[PDB]
Amino acid sequence: VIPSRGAWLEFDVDKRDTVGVRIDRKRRQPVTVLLKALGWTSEQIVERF
DNA sequence: CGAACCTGGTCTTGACTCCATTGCCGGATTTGTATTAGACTGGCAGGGTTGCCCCGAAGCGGGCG
Repeated sequence: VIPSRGAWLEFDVDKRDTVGVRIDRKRRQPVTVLLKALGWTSEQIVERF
């Protein structure tokens, strides 16, 4: 998700199935980190995904 | 036949000129330092891009005392 004048973010898929959410080129932290960081609960994560 | 001469220099003496060369001296400018009393208290800031390779370091699975 490359913008004009901003920071980057990538949602890869590893050799395993853990979707890596490397933000501003600081690799780790699968998607639930960003989702519950956004305020999403495990119920809504189960519902949409 | 000798003799003046006339003129190359070779050199000196004496007066004159003229400009460096310090030397103060008075002032001009140049450069350095000190001091300003209301109150003020943790940066802006700019980008992330290749490919390939080597190798050294961090961290994690996996057994072991």
